[PDB]
Amino acid sequence: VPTLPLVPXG
Amino acid sequence: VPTLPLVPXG
Amino acid sequence: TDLKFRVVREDFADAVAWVARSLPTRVLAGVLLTGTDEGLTISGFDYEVSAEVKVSAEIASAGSVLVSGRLLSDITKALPAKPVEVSVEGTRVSLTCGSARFSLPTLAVEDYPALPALPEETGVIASDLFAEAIGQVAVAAGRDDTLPMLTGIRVEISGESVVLAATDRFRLAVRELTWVTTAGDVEAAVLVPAKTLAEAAKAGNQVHLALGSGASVGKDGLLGIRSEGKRSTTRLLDAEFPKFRQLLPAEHTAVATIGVAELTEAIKRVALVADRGAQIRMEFSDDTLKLSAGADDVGRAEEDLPVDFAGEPLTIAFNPTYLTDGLGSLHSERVTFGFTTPSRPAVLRPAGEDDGAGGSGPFPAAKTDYVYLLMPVRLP
Amino acid sequence: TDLKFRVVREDFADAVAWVARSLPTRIPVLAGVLLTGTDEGLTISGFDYEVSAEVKVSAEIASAGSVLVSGRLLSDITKALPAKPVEVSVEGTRVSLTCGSARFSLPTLAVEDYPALPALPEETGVIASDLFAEAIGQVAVAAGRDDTLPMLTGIRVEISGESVVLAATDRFRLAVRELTWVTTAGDVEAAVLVPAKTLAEAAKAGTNQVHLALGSGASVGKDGLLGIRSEGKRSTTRLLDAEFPKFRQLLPAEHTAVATIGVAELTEAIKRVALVADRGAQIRMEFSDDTLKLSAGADDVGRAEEDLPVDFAGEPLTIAFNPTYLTDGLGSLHSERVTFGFTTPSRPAVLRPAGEDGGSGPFPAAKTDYVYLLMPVRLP
Ligand code: NA
Repeated sequence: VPTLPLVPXG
Repeated sequence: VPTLPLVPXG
Repeated sequence: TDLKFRVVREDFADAVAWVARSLPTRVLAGVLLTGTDEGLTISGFDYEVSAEVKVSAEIASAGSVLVSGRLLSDITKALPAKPVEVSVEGTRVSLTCGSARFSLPTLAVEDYPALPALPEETGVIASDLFAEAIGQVAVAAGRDDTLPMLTGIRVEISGESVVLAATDRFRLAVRELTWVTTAGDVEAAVLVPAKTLAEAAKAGNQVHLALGSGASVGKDGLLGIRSEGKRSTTRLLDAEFPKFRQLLPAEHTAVATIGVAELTEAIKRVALVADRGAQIRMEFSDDTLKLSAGADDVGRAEEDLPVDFAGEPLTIAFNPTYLTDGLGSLHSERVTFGFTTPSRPAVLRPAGEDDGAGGSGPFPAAKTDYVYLLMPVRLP
Repeated sequence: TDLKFRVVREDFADAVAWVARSLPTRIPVLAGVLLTGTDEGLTISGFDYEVSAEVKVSAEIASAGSVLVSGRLLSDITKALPAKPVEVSVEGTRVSLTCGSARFSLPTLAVEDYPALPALPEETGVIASDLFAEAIGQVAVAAGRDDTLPMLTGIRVEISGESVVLAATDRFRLAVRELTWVTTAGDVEAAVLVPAKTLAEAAKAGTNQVHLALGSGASVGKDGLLGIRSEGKRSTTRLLDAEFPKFRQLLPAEHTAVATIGVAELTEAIKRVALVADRGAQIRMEFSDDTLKLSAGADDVGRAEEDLPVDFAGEPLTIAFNPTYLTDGLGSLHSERVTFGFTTPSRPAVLRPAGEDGGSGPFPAAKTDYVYLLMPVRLP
């Protein structure tokens, strides 16, 4: 369950 | 909080 | 031989939802699909309750299969407005309906108990009457299994006369009615699990009740219920019901008649401030009913209502929920209360058109087909 | 001076209900509701240091003053009052509330620790209320609901003159809604973070234009408060002091595949197939030619697949999603069709509303006011 590539955050 | 006079039961 | 049929989706989903309604919480999980000569039989069982429904269906291959109940129900509810083809292969059952396609695992039919035979038919009653009378008394049944005898609805039959009774020690509900006997007058009494029966009754043709005939009534220990295309059984309770009739007062020292809706709404209003909803106070005197509840830490409430009252002034208290349960089960425009002392049972009955007034009494009890008998609580 | 007034029941009950919304679950004085009768009418307010709500209602003030009363109890009482004028009178430590034949006596709470409402910041701009409710409803669905990551529990509000952009994310989806408002003060360039649960509730309650108060000049946000002003209503919300992640870079400039299909049909088909998905974990989407094949399943529960015609351009693609995140997004488009923008099975999918309406690609991102960006799940 990968996250959105939010930076930071994932 | 009495019960009804059921016999038996009250 | 592998089962395969087309069926109308509404008919199929309706049948499944009815059978799945009477399904155990946790192999008996599955419901049983069976294709025959006449059509498709759908059923479920858990040793306590059985339910079987027949539906029209173009059977394309005879057979039967055990499939997961809750799942089959959810799936059938969700299907589009197109016909449903079901087909059995190996340990999988396929279900297609338009664009959608389902493949469920089959369950081990080997261990699945056969449905019990329904007892011989005893009588027949109209559906709407049956639903009303069960609904009316079920509200008083006990719900606690440590006292099994209180978790049933008592069904006393005497010829064409049927008496229904239930109690939880705090209220007692009794409903008399008349039916048609199919196998000669009989005289017996059984005790049927309240929750089950109330569910059966809440589910328009006619209701055939089967308990056997002659002196073999209740000997199967089963209540059979049959309507068009629908068959069900319920294990009876062999617990001993208390003697209830002697609790119905022959006379009252005071009587009150008032509108049900007006009283119910005022009770629910006043009880908003009552501690734990433990009690509401009713003060009758002259031409007025004063309800009151609460204390000065949370808040007090009172409300006056015009009432048709006869007898000496009386202040009596009740559990507000038990009171509105009774009021809401009367199904009449007005209620007549029959009282004696503040610490003895109160009769609630549908008012007739004679009810309202004058006199000092005592007042003979009315004959009604329905009565709800409520124990007061003690005022502080 | 002792407060005393008469008020129309519906006006009173609505206003109290509205205030009691933003009232805290449990210092016990904070769940009090403040009634103040002025020369102009009745003010009803509530505050809990985080959120404040004040509503002004018409009333007949016989005697000016204020009183604090338990907010929940007052709301319950007012919802259940009969069709009669309400009369409220403070007499000592009690507040009396009469309505027709009903009389309530409630204890008064203590003011000595009851905090004054905060002043709203200066006005910043005005949005029509129906637009405000839609936009806020759209982005709020993506907000995080875990207080241990506070930055995620806000709605990001960025202001650039006449343009306003709302964003929210919980790391799995991102919702971005752009809109136009009419500025009231000077032209403004700032960004703020507002608790999403609060703001969505205020918007969902309704108004009939909404005045937003964030301040003006370069001092926007300095009060640390979002004010919302409406006809007769004033509320404040503590801003979140947390850095928001840089979301704009996640919006792809182009796609290697796009797909267009009816929202309603897709949503129905998703829900149907997901019935067999283990713990509702994932639904599989296979795009190819003019067909979308959905699938889901589990080893011991069963499999499902369903075909839907689709408008699809690009190379065949199989991508999987959390069914609920997916329908959450579909449900928040508010359009007939949806357009999906894809790259790979491991990268975010773009959901934008399509309107009524080729080649090999890549395909330029559509320009829309609203977008829902959804992260895929890994295929097993
Ligand atoms: Na009396």
